[PDB]
Amino acid sequence: KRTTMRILIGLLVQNPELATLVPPLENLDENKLPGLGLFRELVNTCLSQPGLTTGQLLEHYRGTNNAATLEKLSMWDDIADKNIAEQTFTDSLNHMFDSLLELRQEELIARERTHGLSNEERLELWTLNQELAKK
Repeated sequence: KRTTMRILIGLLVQNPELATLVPPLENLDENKLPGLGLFRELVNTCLSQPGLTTGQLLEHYRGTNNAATLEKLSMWDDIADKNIAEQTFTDSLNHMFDSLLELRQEELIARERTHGLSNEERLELWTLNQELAKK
């Protein structure tokens, strides 16, 4: 499989302190990722509950319509770590960002061959291509 909103969420579930390691989502938003809202809510809620834990998370969502999804991520043996969790969080986050920058790149070039994006937007692409040339 791919990253998907599963690694970012399931890692945050198993490690709610990763909520302090996540950015303010400026280049992401809930618009560019149709489902990041679940991750963003979870982080936002973790930041709203200082001292929340892996197990206490389910108790904070006890009996919620979303608890079933959170149960799936909690019982998620597909990771089950805490050291690899942080590394995979950064790598996953990088993958999400990479993909959004890839999408943005294609959006920009799709607006060059017709609309004509600005000289700056056409240059932004060069810089972005250099960032993508070396992960």
